[PDB]
Amino acid sequence: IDYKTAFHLAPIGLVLSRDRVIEDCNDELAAIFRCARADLIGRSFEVLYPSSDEFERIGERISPVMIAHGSYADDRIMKRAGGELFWCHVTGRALDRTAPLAAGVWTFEDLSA
Amino acid sequence: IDYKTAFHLAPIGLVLSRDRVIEDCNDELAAIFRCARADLIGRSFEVLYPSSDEFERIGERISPVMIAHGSYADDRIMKRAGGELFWCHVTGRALDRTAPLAAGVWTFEDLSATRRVA
Ligand code: NA
Ligand code: NA
Repeated sequence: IDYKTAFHLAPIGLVLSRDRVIEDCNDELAAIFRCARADLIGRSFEVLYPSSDEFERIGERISPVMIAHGSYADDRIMKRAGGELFWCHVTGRALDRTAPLAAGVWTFEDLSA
Repeated sequence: IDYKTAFHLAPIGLVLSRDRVIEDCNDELAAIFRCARADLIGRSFEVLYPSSDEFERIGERISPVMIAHGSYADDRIMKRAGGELFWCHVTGRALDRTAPLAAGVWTFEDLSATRRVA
């Protein structure tokens, strides 16, 4: 199993992000959000939140923690395509902690499942 | 970020496994188990369980669930280098569900830290 196959086979949603936009993701991510990978490539994380306000609020919660610690994890309500709300465990590591919401690796796991 | 860097910088422990042996892993995995990556490469998952019996018991629990569903997730107690026992959330996907404990991708996350609710 090479790194590409690992990324795509992974049992959790994985994202390579830059500036809160999904640059690459796996099928597990697509599945959690009830869409296709193609729906998510080049898409702002905003669309996965219950609202734009939530996307803003949680971004402001992420930044200081990521800067201070170099990693981030939380649980939050997120929104599937079609509107269904669900609890989701999310973890993140920024490429540079002082640029917390820039390039990074992000994980998503459905907690209702 | 290429796929190699994603693997190595991931915020959770990642493992590329074959027959319950760790073929590759990231630094987060090493950190969780309080050792070096070099300590884990070519290492049986067995050493990370509280005991051989646990390794065997959990293997038997993984198998039918992985075979039936093509994925696996649980929480269990694992063992750090030095013997400290801790709770760990683990997920796995086998390359072939009918060979559930052969080649696969596995994740590990330490549940010791208080969960942040955003
Ligand atoms: Na980002
Ligand atoms: Na294996």
